[PDB]
Amino acid sequence: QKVNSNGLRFGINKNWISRWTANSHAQTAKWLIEDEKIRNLFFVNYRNAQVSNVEIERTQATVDVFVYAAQPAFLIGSENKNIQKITKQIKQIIGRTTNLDLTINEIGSPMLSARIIARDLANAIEARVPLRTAMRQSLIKVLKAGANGIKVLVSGRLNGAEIARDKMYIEGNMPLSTLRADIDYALEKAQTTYGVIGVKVWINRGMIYTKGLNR
Amino acid sequence: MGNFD
Amino acid sequence: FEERIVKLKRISKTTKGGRNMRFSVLVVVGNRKGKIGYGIAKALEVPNAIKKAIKAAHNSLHTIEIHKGSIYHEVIGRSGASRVLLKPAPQGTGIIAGGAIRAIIELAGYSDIYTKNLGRNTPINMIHATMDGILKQLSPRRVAILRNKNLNE
Amino acid sequence: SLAKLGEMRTHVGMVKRYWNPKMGFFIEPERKHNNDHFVLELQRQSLQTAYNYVKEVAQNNGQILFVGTKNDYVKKLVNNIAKRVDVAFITQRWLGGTLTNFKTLSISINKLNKLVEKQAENAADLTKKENLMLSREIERLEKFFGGVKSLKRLPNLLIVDDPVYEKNAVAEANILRIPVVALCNTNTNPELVDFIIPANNHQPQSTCLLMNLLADAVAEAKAMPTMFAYKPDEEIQIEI
RNA sequence: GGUGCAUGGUUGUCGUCAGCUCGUGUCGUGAGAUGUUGGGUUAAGUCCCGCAACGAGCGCAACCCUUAUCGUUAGUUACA
RNA sequence: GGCGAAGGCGAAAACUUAGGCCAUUACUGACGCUUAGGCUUGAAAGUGUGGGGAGCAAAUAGGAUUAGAUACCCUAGUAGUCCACACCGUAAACGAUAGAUACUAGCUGUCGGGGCGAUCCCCUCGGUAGUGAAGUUAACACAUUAAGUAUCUCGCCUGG
RNA sequence: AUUGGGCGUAAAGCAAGCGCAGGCGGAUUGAAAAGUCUGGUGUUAAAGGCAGCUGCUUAACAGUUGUAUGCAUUGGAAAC
Repeated sequence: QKVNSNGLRFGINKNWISRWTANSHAQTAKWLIEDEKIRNLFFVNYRNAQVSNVEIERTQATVDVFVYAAQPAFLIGSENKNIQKITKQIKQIIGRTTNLDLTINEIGSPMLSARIIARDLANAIEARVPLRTAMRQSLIKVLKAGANGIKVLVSGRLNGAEIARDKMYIEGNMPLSTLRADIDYALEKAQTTYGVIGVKVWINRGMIYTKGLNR
Repeated sequence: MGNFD
Repeated sequence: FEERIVKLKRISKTTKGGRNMRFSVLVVVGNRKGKIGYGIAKALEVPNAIKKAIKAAHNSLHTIEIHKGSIYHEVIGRSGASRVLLKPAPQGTGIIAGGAIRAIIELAGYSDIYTKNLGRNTPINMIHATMDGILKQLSPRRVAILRNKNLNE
Repeated sequence: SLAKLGEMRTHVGMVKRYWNPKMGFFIEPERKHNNDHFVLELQRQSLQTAYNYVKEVAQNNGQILFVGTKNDYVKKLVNNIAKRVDVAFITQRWLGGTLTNFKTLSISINKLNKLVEKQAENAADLTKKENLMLSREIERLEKFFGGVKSLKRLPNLLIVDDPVYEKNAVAEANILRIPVVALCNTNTNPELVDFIIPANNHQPQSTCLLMNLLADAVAEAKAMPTMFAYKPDEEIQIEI
């Protein structure tokens, strides 16, 4: 019905995640067709570390994966027993085309990033959690960080079949008249034996001064 | 309520 | 306090498109020491309505007498032709009343009373009939003072 | 003396043929003027009882509120008096939802104080629009609920010129068992109000001296110099 | 390959519309009403007035980019 | 606004009559009320007996037009419609609101008597409404003129 | 539906009136005590209601004891 929240304020007022440029229709086609897959496969299996995002920097046959993990201890493990297979699998998924040069750094305030929240909610959905209890736990976690208004919506069944109940949430400051609100939005499609469930999280990150232009 | 308490 | 829910009703409003439900829950809070309240809550989430009704009943507690866990006189309550029988009973005999009536009398900290639930017995009607049958109770000493002659009658 | 009959030469009659028969004990037989006249002796006794009662309760610093919402004259007098002495007063009408809950007043006064300190620390550094708007809401809210910011407890007694004229507020006082004094004219119920004061408001002298006497009672109850407690000087004021 | 009343998303849509609501209080014995209601004032539930309504969210106006006026760094392969 | 128990009722002149209120220090001193049944009255329309043909109008018919018509729009037109007598003995005959009895805040109305006195201002005694109190009905609302309170009386009602 | 119903809007007041028998009952005085309750006696069976006890190797079954309203007769009640 409406345009994506991350397709309106992102790209003209919000910092990008994938930042790369080179000659088009020659090699950047492979870049575009490969970076999305590697980013998705990072989240597919490595949910233990609860990484937030990886910034991709593809400029003249080099890539710099800016890894941000809330709990990089899973990646570190013991005597770096996990980074070896991580490096080897990124090498396999990237081939001999470009350098890897992965980095390790802790991300500040990952709670405001709904991507990890969407990942946890999808894990809960595929773990057969009560919906109300999951929503209450998400509310507890977000109020622990003291964030702004949060909207957690669900599309699909309610642990049943042939949906026949009502649901409607509008909570918290979500201003659209002002373009200085800085609200992010994440969506995740979790799978269960009865179908697919779409969890949507809108998170307001609060107003800050001198915004309206991308940093 | 004659007295105050 | 027991916080036992006594009723849950599926209600809704009609629009030109869909139908917006606001199903309600009615609960009673009673410590069995003489503080009784009833609260209703209309919401969209069952636990939310439950907690709202619980809090409303907690703030709506009203004091009642505790005299040997029984009324010292017979009385016939009535709330719109919905009459309730309140005939005092001996101790150690057993409670003979309706499920809502038994819940009300137990949460009130009372003993066995010969009752009967006739007339319109809608849950709210039952609550009204019971409260009318219990709000008119007095104190025998006070009733004695309210007359020229004192007899503790 | 207190509640003397010297000022009670124009003190009877407020309305005609709009009366409650349940108020007949506090009044004297009617005249051709059809004004509902008041007995000046039972009124004096009730005034003395109310005076000593409020003196006793406010000597222990009981919370007292003022509600005077007449057109211009009694309202202006209440404003001047309640501004002269540091007392609580609400000279405007009642929209409800305030007296019922202290929680409905705590947040209100917190926001009021926050806006006051913001305007004290703001010097049009933001745009003029926001500063002017904030000052406008401050003035608007303080014009009704702005005369009372010194209370930290529940009210204990209320003063109203006419309960039916402010029945909503009376309802807000009916939930609590606190007493209340009122200048009942002829059409009130002596069960929702504890203190019955048979008096009129069609004359300036009656209502003005009643309000001033109550104000002096409250002031002297707070260990303050006496102004009008036994003075025979009848101050002359006309409705204007 | 069927399965879009098993579905996620997606779309134009009433509509760029101002309606839709959260809590608290009052009243009803409940469906609920008071806001959401009336006079002004706007594209507008923007506000005022009266006002059992009170605070708050939602859409709104300001926060984005061209245009008019000027200043500024500012130069060709522009001015010449 | 009124009369009469409910129908129903207005140009006037007259004929006999009741009922209706008020006070009644005068009169019997219990003679009171209701009441199965029976009886009386009982709108409008219809039936039979002669005027009747002013109008209206049933039976209709014509035109119009309905994909539509024993109707709709208009016209020609029929017993009846009015008067006197027998057969209506019937209805939202409803105040959708049984009768009678006595009592129960208060404000604004109407008139007749009573007075003050010019009617006019006022109130008393009776018919007559509205606002509105308690109380009650689920509410509507009734609201001392109740759809209130209680008693007597019959009649009715127990899913359609 | 005599405890234990209503008859305006759910079905529930004949169209209304006279209206007999009959029903109800305005205060008080006298009597009968006619109705009423009480007091005495008797009538009220067997089984069986009620409770104590009894043989039922507790238990079904049955038996003892007193006991279930009510009626006749006799002395009253003045409240109805």
